[PDB]
Amino acid sequence: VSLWETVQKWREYRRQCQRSLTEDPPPATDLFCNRTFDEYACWPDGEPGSFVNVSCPWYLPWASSVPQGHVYRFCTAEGLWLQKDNSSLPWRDLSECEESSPEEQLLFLYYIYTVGYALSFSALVIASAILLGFRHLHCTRNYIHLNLFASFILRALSVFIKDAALKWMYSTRAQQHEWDGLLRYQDSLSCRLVFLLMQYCVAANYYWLLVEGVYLYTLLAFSVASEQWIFRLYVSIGWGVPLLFVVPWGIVKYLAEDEGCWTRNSNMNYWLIIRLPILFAIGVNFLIFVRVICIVVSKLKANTDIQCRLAKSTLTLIPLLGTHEVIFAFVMDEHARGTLRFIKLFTELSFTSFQGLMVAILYCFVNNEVQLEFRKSWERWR
Ligand SMILES: CCn1cncc1Cn1c(CN2CCC(c3cccc(OCc4ccc(F)cc4F)n3)CC2)nc2ccc(C(=O)O)cc21
Repeated sequence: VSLWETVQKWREYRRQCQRSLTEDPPPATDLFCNRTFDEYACWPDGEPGSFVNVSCPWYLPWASSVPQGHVYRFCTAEGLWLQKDNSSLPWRDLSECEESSPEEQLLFLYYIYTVGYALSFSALVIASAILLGFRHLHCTRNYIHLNLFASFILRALSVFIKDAALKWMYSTRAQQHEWDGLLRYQDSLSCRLVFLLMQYCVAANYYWLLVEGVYLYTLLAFSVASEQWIFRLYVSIGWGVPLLFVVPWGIVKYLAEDEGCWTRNSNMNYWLIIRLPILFAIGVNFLIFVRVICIVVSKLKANTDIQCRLAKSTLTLIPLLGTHEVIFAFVMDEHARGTLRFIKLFTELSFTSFQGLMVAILYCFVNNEVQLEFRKSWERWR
């Protein structure tokens, strides 16, 4: 319950009052004013000499708390409606149907996670720059990791492009009804493609964690890897599978639902075609995590010194897979959208923004080999 539903209800109110002012009863003679709409009340015909203590529109966030809204207008029998004393603009009133920290939460945490994505995009690109050819010791595990990084890269890129092109950060307190372009931006020109893009990227970012888990498995249990054929399969299912079930989602929406950036509702629950396989991939990665922790804790049974050392391993493994995401998927989900959806999803996206940093710093900056690169190349420079 916030300004978002207010914009929506206002759009429906305009939708209705427009057809009303269209097909309202016509009068006989000109001694009665015209019918207009001033972004604040669909002003129909009225007799001069008097105001009309009509209810100020119901779309107001406080209207639900006031049946006694009353906005007036004095159609001058000698002409138009009223203008203020000595002014030239048309006169109105709000005397009675006017109105902590309601939603500042939203903007604060928006900044809180954009800082995090910024850090992650800074770190992962350097991690990748290391592993391109400069280390020049790049096995197939290195190749899979180097290609995993691109997932986080594109995810952060998409989030940034989305927040930018929406330009929503600074209109959050648009008190005055200048909502024309806002709805005019929710037309099928951009919101469509940009949102589909952010969806495809955030899906590929889970499938790549999945294929990474699969490769960690088929190297450890199946014991075989025929040729480069296995990698030709893996990178193929990397950026190919997520594209398989989002373009159908487009086939659904573009011809199925008219104006309105769909924002996950058509009052028929159409939002499964994308999110179901995401939960699928999360489940797969989670099971793989369990099996790998079992394998490791077995192989460690050699030689009270177990757990204390097991932690330094399982903490390294969490960001590698997506084992963090399962908790959010277990707490944030809800069968309905709304402001609660945005708030919860953004808290998720805040605590999630950081695990771009963690992977980069744990799998290219702290192992023995990465440090050994510098430890040996300083010994050639100076
Ligand atoms: C990009 C799709 N999208 C496009 N239009 C909305 C969304 C919803 N949406 C957004 C962007 N949202 C923008 C409104 C913001 C907001 C909150 C409450 C009041 C308010 O008032 C100010 C407000 C009023 C009008 C306006 F034109 C913008 C305005 F900002 N603005 C909140 C963020 N990011 C998303 C990520 C994931 C999902 C998903 O469904 O998975 C949905 C997401």
